[PDB]
Amino acid sequence: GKGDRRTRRGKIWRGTYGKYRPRK
Amino acid sequence: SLKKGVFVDDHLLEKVLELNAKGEKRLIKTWSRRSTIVPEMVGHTIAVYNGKQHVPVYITENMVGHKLGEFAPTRTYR
Amino acid sequence: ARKALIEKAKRTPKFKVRAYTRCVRCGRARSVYRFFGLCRICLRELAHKGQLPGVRKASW
Amino acid sequence: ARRRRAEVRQLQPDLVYGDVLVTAFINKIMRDGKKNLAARIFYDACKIIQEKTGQEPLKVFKQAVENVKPRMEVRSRRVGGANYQVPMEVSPRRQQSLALRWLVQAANQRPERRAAVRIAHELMDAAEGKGGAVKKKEDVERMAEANRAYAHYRW
Amino acid sequence: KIRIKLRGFDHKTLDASAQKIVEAARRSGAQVSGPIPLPTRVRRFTVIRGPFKHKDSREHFELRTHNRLVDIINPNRKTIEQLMTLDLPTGVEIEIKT
Amino acid sequence: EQYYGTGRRKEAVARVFLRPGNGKVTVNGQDFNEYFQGLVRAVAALEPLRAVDALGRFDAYITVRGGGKSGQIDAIKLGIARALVQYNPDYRAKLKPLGFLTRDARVVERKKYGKHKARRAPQYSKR
Amino acid sequence: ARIAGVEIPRNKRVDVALTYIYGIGKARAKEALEKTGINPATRVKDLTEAEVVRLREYVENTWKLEGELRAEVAANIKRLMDIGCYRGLRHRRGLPVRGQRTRTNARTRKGPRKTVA
RNA sequence: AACCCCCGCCGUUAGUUGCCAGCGGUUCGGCCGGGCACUCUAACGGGACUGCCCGCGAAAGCGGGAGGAAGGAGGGGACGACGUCUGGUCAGCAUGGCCCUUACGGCCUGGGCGACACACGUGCUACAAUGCCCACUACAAAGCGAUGCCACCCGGCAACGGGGAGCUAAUCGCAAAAAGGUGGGCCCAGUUCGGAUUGGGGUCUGCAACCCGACCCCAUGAAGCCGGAAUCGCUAGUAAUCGCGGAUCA
Ligand SMILES: [Mg+2]
Ligand SMILES: [Mg+2]
Ligand SMILES: [Mg+2]
Ligand SMILES: [Mg+2]
Ligand SMILES: [Mg+2]
Ligand SMILES: [Mg+2]
Ligand SMILES: [Mg+2]
Ligand SMILES: [Mg+2]
Ligand SMILES: [Mg+2]
Ligand SMILES: [Mg+2]
Ligand SMILES: [Mg+2]
Ligand SMILES: [Mg+2]
Ligand SMILES: [Mg+2]
Ligand SMILES: [Mg+2]
Ligand SMILES: [Mg+2]
Ligand SMILES: [Mg+2]
Ligand SMILES: [Mg+2]
Ligand SMILES: [Mg+2]
Ligand SMILES: [Mg+2]
Ligand SMILES: [Mg+2]
Ligand SMILES: [Mg+2]
Ligand SMILES: [Mg+2]
Ligand SMILES: [Mg+2]
Ligand SMILES: [Mg+2]
Ligand SMILES: [Mg+2]
Ligand SMILES: [Mg+2]
Ligand SMILES: [Mg+2]
Ligand SMILES: [Mg+2]
Ligand SMILES: [Mg+2]
Ligand SMILES: [Mg+2]
Ligand SMILES: [Mg+2]
Ligand SMILES: [Mg+2]
Ligand SMILES: [Mg+2]
Ligand SMILES: [Mg+2]
Ligand SMILES: [Mg+2]
Ligand SMILES: [Mg+2]
Ligand SMILES: [Mg+2]
Ligand SMILES: [Mg+2]
Ligand SMILES: [Mg+2]
Ligand SMILES: [Mg+2]
Ligand SMILES: [Mg+2]
Ligand SMILES: [Mg+2]
Ligand SMILES: [Mg+2]
Ligand SMILES: [Mg+2]
Ligand SMILES: [Mg+2]
Ligand SMILES: [Mg+2]
Ligand SMILES: [Mg+2]
Ligand SMILES: [Zn+2]
Repeated sequence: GKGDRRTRRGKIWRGTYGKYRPRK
Repeated sequence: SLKKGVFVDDHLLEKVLELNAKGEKRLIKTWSRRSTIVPEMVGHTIAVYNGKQHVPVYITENMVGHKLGEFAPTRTYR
Repeated sequence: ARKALIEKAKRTPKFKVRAYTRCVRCGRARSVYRFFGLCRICLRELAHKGQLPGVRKASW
Repeated sequence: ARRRRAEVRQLQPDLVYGDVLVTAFINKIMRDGKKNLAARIFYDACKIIQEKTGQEPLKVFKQAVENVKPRMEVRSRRVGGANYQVPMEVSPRRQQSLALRWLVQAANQRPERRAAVRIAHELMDAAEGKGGAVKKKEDVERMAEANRAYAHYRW
Repeated sequence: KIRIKLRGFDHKTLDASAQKIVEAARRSGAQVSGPIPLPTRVRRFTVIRGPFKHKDSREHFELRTHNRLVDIINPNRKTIEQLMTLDLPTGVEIEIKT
Repeated sequence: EQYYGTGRRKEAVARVFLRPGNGKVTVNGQDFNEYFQGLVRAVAALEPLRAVDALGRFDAYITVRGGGKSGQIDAIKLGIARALVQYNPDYRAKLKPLGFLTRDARVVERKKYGKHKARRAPQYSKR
Repeated sequence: ARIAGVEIPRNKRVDVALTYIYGIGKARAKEALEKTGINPATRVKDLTEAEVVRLREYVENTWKLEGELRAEVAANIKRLMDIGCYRGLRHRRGLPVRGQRTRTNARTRKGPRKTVA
């Protein structure tokens, strides 16, 4: 959920991009 | 977690390095608890401060990467 | 600890992060806007005096 | 709600059958404003509706809703002292809201995994009579007729 | 070639002065595109109305910063010297590119 | 020849261009049945046509943008209504009674202070 | 099959299988598959016997785990325990090791509520 | 009440926003020629007043209908009387009286405000199939940024580091908006639900992350199968749900 520190929904809520999401 | 330069206040080594010469004592009051335990720091006695007094905490090769503050409790009920 | 404390925030004779915000009129520390350099309180007094140009009681 | 009778909120007719009742039933399925699923899910059931029975989903739905239309219910009252459960009439507007609610509520009560099949089976059983949603109707209707005694204070 | 930007708080004066330039520059020189009202920059500021424990009913106001635009296409010296002594602002922010 | 009508709803706005032809209609590229795939209310904006029978007699190049997806369909629902009523005065007689010509004032309410969602008050207590 | 030499994930997709292995997670689950050329979707039950050994040999050697892993994690704490550091003393009183809340919550390291008042 | 503001319909002023809508060209991106139509942009206006028809009525006014983008306060905001609570704050500031004055004032280093056998309030994340995961694809508003937001390429699993273009900003950036669409897998399991906890490795800020930051990766995966007595919010674009911004600030 918006709590899993290791996924899409997690990084969306947490305010970070991280590995489990696009970047540069 | 800091990596470029394993910080540790100079006045720590400035005071202990001269000890590394003639292999002198170890008695010395300190305050830089935020400093790391120097790799070459083994076998010494830096009395760390905790807001009340200096803890005569002895060092060993097991306690190295950690900060010198860890081995000086601040909360009085350990 | 109010005057020698607003003086402390002025000299900046030491490290970077140690300097911090402060109100111009009073000396507050929290709720101090950078734009005006003022605390939320006086800012509301002045804004009712019009001593803050362009500012007006917003509503929508 | 003390002033006016408050106008009943009219809803937009179905973009697939044109009846306002269908969409109303859709809304109960809906959740968190995700009205996208409810419509789809409802029609998903309709797909299974014909697969099982030769009947069209439009009539089977109207048959199901009718069989779960409670003619009478019980409402609590204060006789200036004690508190009975007076049996009495039931507004037309209500009979629908309930016949839809219980339908949806009881729909999720089924064991099936996929939601649509639960509403499809429910709608069949409701139109039939053996529906669980129908029980919540048959059951409530009793409560009323049991207390037929306290009907004097019908107000 | 030449361009002018007029940021300002009091849109009342910034509207009339945006007119003044269009009055002179046009009626004494090249073509000048009419005043273009740009999207306004706005800084609101909500703040606890009271001086203490009352985190609500807090008052808030704004600080608009209106923008208006005007362009003189041909730098005719007839308009250049007039638009250099005829003006008279009070709180407008005039700028000029090329 | 042509027709036109604007449609606003929820920051969303739409220009409706009509041109006699098949059932061809596409808003800002992409086939219409592609810019609203999976969405059930898709055929809503097209409803204004079924009133005038001209469902299979007109084409449409539409320009809609701003706001969210669903609100757009309603902007076209009115955009087209303004269209075929434009280059056809007496068509109004049976287009307002059916209800298609209205801006729909419904818009999102501003969040209030001391609240959570302009109306949802915080959890009350006493303990 | 008994892959971890002790653990025995079976009858379900292989990619999720090795997950149930202690010391193996979702990450190494996807890696081990590719690092031995194996279909992730296939079930553990119906699978090539040769592949069984292949997946086993890899993981059982690539990275330590299980009882020795547990004793490793426990050793890293045993040292803290004896070292006399603040980090260890939080394992001592059983309190959290992140300096986090203690006036409330922290139930996970404190166990159920002791109440009394 | 009304005079002010935002949001609804429309007109005038305005053409670096916008559109082959119109023709031409095109490296087929509104990039170029070009125009103010439209959209948008922020200024001034227009419009709605029970004015019109009907029934009641002394009137005020109410009920229904037509026309209208909008009918009796169209929706939202700003604004809160004489006063009451010996309400709140002398710690924002001001101030009468009172007290200290090598000190009840000043400087720093380290500590604490982060303490935990508990209790209450407010809240976040979930117990899942109207769901979770992975890939692809579409639609916002309002905002903030020149020792600041950083396109684009290179290294890295990643947070980040280096090179480096654009930008006193409707011209450049923060910027994928998520839910949703399509596809695919999971098949009712304390599970691909759930991420608390913790071991190890690591990036950034900043003199400095033991006390005491945040973020990334691997591994470890807890309680929790809808919650006792009790109790809260909301009447319409509202509740519910989904995501984005800013102030504060290294
Ligand atoms: Mg970079
Ligand atoms: Mg760590
Ligand atoms: Mg290290
Ligand atoms: Mg020196
Ligand atoms: Mg002083
Ligand atoms: Mg600071
Ligand atoms: Mg909302
Ligand atoms: Mg608590
Ligand atoms: Mg006109
Ligand atoms: Mg052409
Ligand atoms: Mg033409
Ligand atoms: Mg070409
Ligand atoms: Mg062009
Ligand atoms: Mg050309
Ligand atoms: Mg004007
Ligand atoms: Mg009126
Ligand atoms: Mg009248
Ligand atoms: Mg009258
Ligand atoms: Mg008459
Ligand atoms: Mg009279
Ligand atoms: Mg009369
Ligand atoms: Mg009369
Ligand atoms: Mg009336
Ligand atoms: Mg209002
Ligand atoms: Mg008033
Ligand atoms: Mg205690
Ligand atoms: Mg209590
Ligand atoms: Mg994806
Ligand atoms: Mg992609
Ligand atoms: Mg977009
Ligand atoms: Mg700004
Ligand atoms: Mg700066
Ligand atoms: Mg390069
Ligand atoms: Mg790196
Ligand atoms: Mg790469
Ligand atoms: Mg860099
Ligand atoms: Mg380079
Ligand atoms: Mg340069
Ligand atoms: Mg710019
Ligand atoms: Mg730019
Ligand atoms: Mg951008
Ligand atoms: Mg289970
Ligand atoms: Mg299973
Ligand atoms: Mg230092
Ligand atoms: Mg559970
Ligand atoms: Mg309570
Ligand atoms: Mg209400
Ligand atoms: Zn002040």
